[PDB]
Amino acid sequence: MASSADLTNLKELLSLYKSLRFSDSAAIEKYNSLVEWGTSTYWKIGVQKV
Amino acid sequence: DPMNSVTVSHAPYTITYHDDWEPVMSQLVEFYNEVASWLLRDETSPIPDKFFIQLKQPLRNKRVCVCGIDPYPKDGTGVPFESPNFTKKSIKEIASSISRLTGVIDYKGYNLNIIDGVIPWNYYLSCKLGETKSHAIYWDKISKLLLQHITKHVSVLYCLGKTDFSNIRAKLESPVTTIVGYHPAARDRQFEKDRSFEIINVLLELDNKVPINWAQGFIY
DNA sequence: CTGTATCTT
DNA sequence: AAGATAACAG
Ligand SMILES: O=c1cc[nH]c(=O)[nH]1
Repeated sequence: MASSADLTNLKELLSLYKSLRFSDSAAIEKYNSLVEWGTSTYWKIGVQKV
Repeated sequence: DPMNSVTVSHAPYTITYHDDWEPVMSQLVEFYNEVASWLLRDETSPIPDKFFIQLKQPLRNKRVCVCGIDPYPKDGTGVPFESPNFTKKSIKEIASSISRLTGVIDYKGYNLNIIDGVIPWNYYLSCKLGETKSHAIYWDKISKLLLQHITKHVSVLYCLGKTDFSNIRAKLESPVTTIVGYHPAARDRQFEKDRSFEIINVLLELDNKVPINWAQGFIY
């Protein structure tokens, strides 16, 4: 039901983990917000906030 | 050679296991002795010789646990979801979903227990014949002991059923990546919309692990 | 008909 | 905890 939108979010999180440059503040915001979302939704995930 | 035994009062008398399970076998024996008489009053799915066969699996090569509630109300084999026939609702839905995901369209069956990376698990190890969840009261403390043990080893835990697993975190000390989806036998058509198998592979990449190859599950 | 979980009172 | 609910196979 909601697992498609969960997938979409996780994909984007993974896309950002890969693309992300520390110099880009908007990416870090988006990424950190996805890591929070991901962490609280699945309890624990393999990546950290930066 | 990796396969130790241990003994218990009531049927099935011996339990064989693999070294990976050694830490839990003491409390398991203690616990199984306190309840076995009671649960054995009922005919069960699976039969008692099969309650523990999943203990012969190693854990150290496992990164995903796929966890159901309890055995099929009828004709459980002791391997979660396994239907030697390919007649049970639940493995059929799971097989469809993998089909959509992978492109494999011709298959005879599907089995979650022949997949590198994966341990299929049932939270409760038996039910009275024909009655889902009938033995939850007996398995309870044992269920919690084994799941906690399993989750020390794997990266991802995928629980099949919103009703029985919405409170699953309370069940475990120690956080582990945990996804709770609709059960395949849900009575609307909710498992057809579940994306959880993809979702596991994405989660696995995020923990720097190899994706599960779900195609390995098909029986041709 | 019965056999195979979810959600809201 | 109790009741209403859905759909599909057999
Ligand atoms: O083994 C099984 C079979 C059906 N449903 C489950 O949750 N587990």
